[PDB]
Amino acid sequence: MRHRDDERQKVCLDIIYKMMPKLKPVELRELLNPVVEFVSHPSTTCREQMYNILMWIHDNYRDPESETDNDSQEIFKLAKDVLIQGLIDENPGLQLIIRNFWSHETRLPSNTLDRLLALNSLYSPKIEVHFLSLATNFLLEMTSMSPDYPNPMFEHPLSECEFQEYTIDSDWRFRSTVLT
Amino acid sequence: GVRCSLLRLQETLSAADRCGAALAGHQLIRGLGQECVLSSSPAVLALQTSLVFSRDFGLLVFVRKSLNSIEFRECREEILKFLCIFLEKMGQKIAPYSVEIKNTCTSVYTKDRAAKCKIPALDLLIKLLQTFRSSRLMDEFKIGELFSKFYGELALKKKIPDTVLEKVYELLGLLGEVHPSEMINNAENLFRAFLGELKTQMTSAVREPKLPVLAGCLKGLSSLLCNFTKSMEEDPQTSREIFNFVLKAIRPQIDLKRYAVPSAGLRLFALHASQFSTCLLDNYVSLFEVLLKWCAHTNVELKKAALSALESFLKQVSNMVAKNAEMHKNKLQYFMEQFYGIIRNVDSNNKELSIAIRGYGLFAGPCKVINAKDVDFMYVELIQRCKQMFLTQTDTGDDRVYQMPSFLQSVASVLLYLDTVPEVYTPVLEHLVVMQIDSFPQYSPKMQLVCCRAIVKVFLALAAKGPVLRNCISTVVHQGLIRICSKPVVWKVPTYKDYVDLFRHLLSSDQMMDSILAESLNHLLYDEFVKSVLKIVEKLDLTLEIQAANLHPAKPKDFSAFINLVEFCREILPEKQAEFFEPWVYSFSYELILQSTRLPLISGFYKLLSITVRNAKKIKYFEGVPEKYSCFALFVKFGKEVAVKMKQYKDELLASCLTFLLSLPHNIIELDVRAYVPALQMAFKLGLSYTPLAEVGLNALEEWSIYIDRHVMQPYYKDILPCLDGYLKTTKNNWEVSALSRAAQKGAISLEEIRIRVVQMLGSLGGQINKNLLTVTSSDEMMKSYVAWDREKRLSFAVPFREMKPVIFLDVFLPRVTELALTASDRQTKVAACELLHSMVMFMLGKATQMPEGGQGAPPMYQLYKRTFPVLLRLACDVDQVTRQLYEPLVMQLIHWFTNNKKFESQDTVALLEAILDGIVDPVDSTLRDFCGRCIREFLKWSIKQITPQQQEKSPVNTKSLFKRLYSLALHPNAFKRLG
Amino acid sequence: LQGEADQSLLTFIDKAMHGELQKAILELHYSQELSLLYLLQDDVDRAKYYIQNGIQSFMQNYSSIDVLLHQSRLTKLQSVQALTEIQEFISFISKQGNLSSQVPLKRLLNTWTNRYPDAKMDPMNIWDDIITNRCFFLSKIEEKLTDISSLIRSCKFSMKMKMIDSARKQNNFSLAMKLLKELHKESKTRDDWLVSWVQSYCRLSHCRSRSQGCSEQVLTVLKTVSLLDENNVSSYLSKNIL
Repeated sequence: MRHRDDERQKVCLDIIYKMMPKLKPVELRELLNPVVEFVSHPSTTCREQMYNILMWIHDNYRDPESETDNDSQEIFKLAKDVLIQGLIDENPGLQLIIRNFWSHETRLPSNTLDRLLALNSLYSPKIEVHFLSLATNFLLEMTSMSPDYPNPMFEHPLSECEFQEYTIDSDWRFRSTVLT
Repeated sequence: GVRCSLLRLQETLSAADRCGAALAGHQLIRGLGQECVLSSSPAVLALQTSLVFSRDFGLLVFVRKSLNSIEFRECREEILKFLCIFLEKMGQKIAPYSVEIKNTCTSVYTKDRAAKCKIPALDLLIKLLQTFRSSRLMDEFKIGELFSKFYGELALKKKIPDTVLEKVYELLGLLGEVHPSEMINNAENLFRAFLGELKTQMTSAVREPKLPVLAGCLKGLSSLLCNFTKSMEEDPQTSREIFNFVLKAIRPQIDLKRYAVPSAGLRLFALHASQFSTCLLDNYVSLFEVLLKWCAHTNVELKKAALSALESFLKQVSNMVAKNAEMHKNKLQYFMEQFYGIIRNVDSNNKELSIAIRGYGLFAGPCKVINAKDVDFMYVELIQRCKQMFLTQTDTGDDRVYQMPSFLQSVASVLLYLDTVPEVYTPVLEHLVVMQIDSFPQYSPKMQLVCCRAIVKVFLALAAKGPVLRNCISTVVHQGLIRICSKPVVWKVPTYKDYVDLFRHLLSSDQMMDSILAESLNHLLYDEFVKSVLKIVEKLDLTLEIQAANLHPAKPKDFSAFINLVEFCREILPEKQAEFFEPWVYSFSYELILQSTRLPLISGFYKLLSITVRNAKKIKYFEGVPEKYSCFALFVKFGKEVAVKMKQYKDELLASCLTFLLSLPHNIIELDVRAYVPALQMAFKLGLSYTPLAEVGLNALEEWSIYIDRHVMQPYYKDILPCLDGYLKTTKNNWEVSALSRAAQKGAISLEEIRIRVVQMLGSLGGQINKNLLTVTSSDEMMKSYVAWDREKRLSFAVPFREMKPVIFLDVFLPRVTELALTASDRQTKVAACELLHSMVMFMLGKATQMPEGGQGAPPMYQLYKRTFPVLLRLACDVDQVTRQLYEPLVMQLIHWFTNNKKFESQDTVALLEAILDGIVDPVDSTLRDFCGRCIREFLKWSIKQITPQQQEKSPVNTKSLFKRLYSLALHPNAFKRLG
Repeated sequence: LQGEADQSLLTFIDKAMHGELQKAILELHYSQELSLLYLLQDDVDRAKYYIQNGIQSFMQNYSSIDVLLHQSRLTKLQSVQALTEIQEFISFISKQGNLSSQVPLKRLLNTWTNRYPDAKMDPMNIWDDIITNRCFFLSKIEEKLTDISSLIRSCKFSMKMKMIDSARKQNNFSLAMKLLKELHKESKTRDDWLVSWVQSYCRLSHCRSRSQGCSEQVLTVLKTVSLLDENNVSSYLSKNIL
C-alpha cells in the first residue's frame, strides 16, 4: 500500500472499502492507521476513496453501543479528525464533497443558534487557518432557505423615492463646517 | 554501473574458458570508457580515478596481472589508449599516481612480444613526462637507471620493426630532454649513436629509405638536442653533421607520402635554428627555394613547422648581418635581389608574400646607410598593394582576413626608424589601420594580443615621425570610434561589448609593449579618447522628432551611436584614470553640462557626468576647496538646477538624474543638503523595486554620514531615515519563544542584500542618529487605516435565516473591501471584492433613502461617501477590463443620481464633485485624468438635465458649485491644479 | 566576557544544542550571546553564521511588531548597534594585513569612539552591552596582535569614562559610582587619567547632591575638597590648561 502506485493504491483502498463492513474494531483500527497517510497523496482518486471510507466510519461509529471501548472511540476520533482535515484538501470538488458531508442535517443542526454552538465541534487545531472561513460559510449556507432571500433588499426603485438633503443647522453643521 | 564494472572486471580474469570473458571484459572497458571520456560529473571523477590508479582492483592491476596470457593482449592495448585519453583529460592533478604507470610501462614493454601494445605505452610514458615538466615524482621515477635499461635493449637489439623503435627513440630523446641531469656522462655516445644511426639508415645506397624510423630518429635527435648546446665554436663537426642531415631531409621527391618525416626535420630546425648556422649560410639559395617550394604543398603541420623555421632562419641571418656594417654585403645583396623576387609576382597565397614583405621590410638596419635610395621605395609599394588586393576588391566574408596583424607588424617594422612620407599614402594608411581595427570580432580567442600589438606598433611608428604627423593618430582613433558606434541595439553581428578588451589592452597594457620595442603612450591615447568622445558629443544633433509622447529621433542612427558611446565609456573610462583624466575634468564636465542644458530629456549625459565626477572623487579633485574652483562652482549650480527640473521626469531619466545627484561630492552637498534631501527621499521611495537606485542611495548615505560635519547633517535625519523603513517591513509569519514554550509540551544586487546593507547602516550610523527611523513623517498617511471612517455605524444589514435574523454592520468591511478591490494582485480575490463592493454601494444608496419613522431620518452617509468615491473612481479606470466593465456605468449612474439636489451644497453631491476634482488634478495618471474629464462632462450634462429651465435660470446650484471650484483650481500655484 | 574562566555557560549551551527543544529556542531570539560565546571559544566561522542569523532575526521580529507599539520597536532598534559591531569585529579580524599594521586598528578605534550610544536616550543596559563588547574586542585583539597596548588602553579608559559620564547624566548614580570606583586602581598609573578620574568624581558628587536634603548636601559635597588636591597639582594642571 505505501509503495506509491496510485492505480494499485486505488484498487487497494477499494478493497479496504469493500471489506471494512465486516471487520471488527481492533483490526479496523490497526488497518485504519496506515489509511490516514493518504491526505498527502497527490491523487484526487485515492483521497476521494479515503474520504468515502472515513464518511462510512463516521456514520458507523457515532456511538454504536451504549458504552463503547477504547478502540471504538479511538477509531471515531481518528476518523472525525482526518475528516475535519479534509475540509481544506486542495480540490474544488472534493472540498464540496466534504462540506456537503458536514453541512447535512444529521451532522450539523440546520438551526442557526444550535449550529453556531456546534461549529466548535469541528475545530481540530491541525486546521485553524481556514477555520473562520469555514465557520462563516457554514453559517451563511443556512440563509438560502428563507422567505426573504428571494425578495429584494429595498422595495422601490430610486426614481420613485425622495432625495434627503438634510438642510438643518443642527449639530450636523458642527461636524460639517468644522471639517471641510 | 560504476565500481561494479571494475568488480566484474576483477572477477573475469580467472576464466574457465580462455578468452571467453575477454570480449565481455572489453565491453566492460568500453562501458567505463563511454562513462569517463565524454564526462562532466565532477564528484565521481576522484573515486573513478582512485579505482583506476589503485592496488586492489582496476585498470593498473588489470594490465599488470594480464601479462601471463596472450588472450588479454588487446585488453592491455585498449586500456592503454583509454588511459592516455584519461590522463590527457585531467591535468596536473593526477600527480601521485605515476610510479604505478611507470613500472607498468616498463613491464608491458619488457615481458611482451607484439608491437601493437608497445607503441602506445611508450607513447604514454613520454607523454606523462611531458605532462609533468614541473613536478616532484620524477625523483620517484628511477630516471638515470631507465636510460641504462632502454640502452640495454639497444645492446640486445633483435630488430623490433619500426614504430616501437620510434617510441623508443623519442623516449631516449626525452629522458635527456626533461629532468636532464642524469645522462650527461653518456652525451657524446648517444650523440654518436643517433648520428651514425641516421647516417646508416639514411645514406644506404642499396635500399630505399624506411621513413618511419627516419621520423623516429629525427624526433629522437630533436628531443635529445633540447637544452644541449654544442656550437660551431665548441665542436662544429656535430654541427655540420646535423646541418647536412636536416638539409638533406627536405629534398623534394615526387611521389612522396607520409607528410610527417620532413616535418620532423623542420621541427628539428625550428627548435635548432640558432644552434647551427655557419654551414647553413652556404646553401642560401637552396634553403630558400627548397622551403619556398616546401611550405607550398597541401598538408598542415609541415607547413607550420617549415614556415616558423624559415622566419627564425631569416631572423638569425639578419642578426649575423646586423652585427656590423659592410662585411656581410654578400648576404645583404643576395637577400635584396631575392626579395625582389616575390613582391612583383602573382603567387601570393598571403603567406610567401607575407614572409617576403616581413623580411624585406625588416632588412633596413643593414640597408639604411649603405643604400638610402630604395629605402623610401620600401613603404610605397606595400600599402599600394594593400589598396589593390582587398580595399575595393571586397573578399571579406570568406577566408582572407587572417593575416593583417602580421601585415601591420611588418609595415610597422619597416616604419619605425624611417623618414617621412609626405602627403599621399598617409590617409590611405590610417584608413587601412582602422580597417584592421574594424574587421575584429570574426576571430578566435587569443590573437587579439597580436592585433593590438600591431596597433601599438604602428602607433609607435607614427608618433615618432613629427609633431605634424601626431595629428594623424587622432584621426585614426576618431575614425575607429565613429566606425564602432554603427551597431545594433540589444558570421554574426557585433556591438560595443566586443572591442572593450582591445581598448583595455591599449589603455592598460603598455609596459609589456615598450620594454621590447627598443607610460607616455596611453597618456596620448587617453587625450585622444577624451577628444574623440567630446568631438562626437559636439556633432550628434539629438533633437527627438515629435510623433515624451511618441518621441523618436530624427537621425535614429545618431541616438543608437550615442548610447553605444555612453555605455562604452561606462566600462572603459575609469581604468587607469589617475593623472590623465584629472587635468581635463573642467573642460569635459563643462561641455557636458553645456550640452545637457540644451538637452535635458536624453538620460545619457547625466550618466556621463556621473562617471566624470566619480573619477574626480577618485582623484580627490575637490580637496583644495585656477580651473579647479571653476569646476567646483560650476557643479554646484548645475546640481542645484538639475534638482529642480526632475519633478517632471519619471522613467530611467529620473533614475539617471538621481544617480548623478547622489554621486556628487560631499563638499558640494554639505553647503546645502536641504536641496538634495528630496533626491535621497525619491531615491529611497524608488529604491524598493528598482534596486540599484537604493544601492546608490546607500552609498550616498555612507558618504554623507562619514564626511559631512555632525552638527550640520543632523536636522535632516528625520526625513531621510523614516523612508528607510519599507525595506525592513517586506503563510503569516514565524514562530517565537512564547509559542515554543507551550509548544514543546504538545508535539544587479538583490533585495536581500539591500536589507542587510540597510541594517548595517543603521548599526554604523550610531544610536544618537539612529532613532529617527521611528519619527513619524506626517501621521495622516499612518493613521489613515486607523481612523474609523465614522462615529455612528451605518448599513445595519439584517441577515435573514428563518427565525433568528441578526443584525450585521457592513461598515467594518469597507476599508478592507476597498483596499482589497483596488490592490489585490490575485484574480479570484479581486473579482470577489469587486462584486462585494458593487453590492455594498447599492446597499449604501438604498439605506440612505429608506425612510425610518423612529428617529427623524435616514443616516447621512457623507463620511463614508467621501472615502469610498475615490476608490470607486479609481476602479472605473483600472487596467482590468471586467472591473472597468462593471464600475464605469455605476459611476455614470451615481453622477446621474447625486445631481438631484436643490440646496446649494448638499454634502453628498459635494463629496462626489470633490472626488472627481481630486481625480483630475492627480499628477501621475492619465486614465484617471481624462476619465474624470468624462465625469465632469456627465456632471454638467446631468445637472442641466435634472432640472427645469426657469429654476436653473432662478438659481443654478450644481453649476455654480462647480464653477466656484474650477475658479479656485485655476488660480492655484500648483501647476497640475491649473492643468486640471 | 570580562574573564573569570568558567566553563558553565558553554557546557549548558553545548548539551542544550543536542536536543531540539533548546537548540530551536536559542537560535531565534538569543543568537548574539551565541556569537559572543563562539567568538570566545575561537570558533569564528560559527560566530559569523550566528551573527548573520542574528541580523536576519532582527528584521524577522522587527517587522512583526505593529506600527503603533512605538516603545517595543524602539526597544528592538536599540539593539542593532551592538548587533552590528560584532559583525564589524569579525570582518576586521578576518582580514590579514590588519594584523600587521597600525592604521586599520586606529581607524577602527576612531570609528568606535565617534559612535557612542545616545546619552540621555539609550538606557544603561544598551550602554553596558556596547562598552563591555568593545572592551572584550580590545582584549581579544591585544591577544591576537603582536604603540599598540597604549593606544588600546587609552581607548578602553576613555570608553569607560564616557559611560560613567552618560550614566551620571541620567540619574543612575549607583552604577556610575560603581564603575568609577572600579577604575580607581588603574587610573593611578598616569596622572593624566587621575585628573579625569577625580574630575568625574567631583561631577558625580555635585550632580548627586542636587537632591539629597540640605543638611546632608553640605556634608557630602565637602568630601571632594580634601580628595581634590592629592596629586602634584602644579605639575599637570599647569601643563594642561583645559
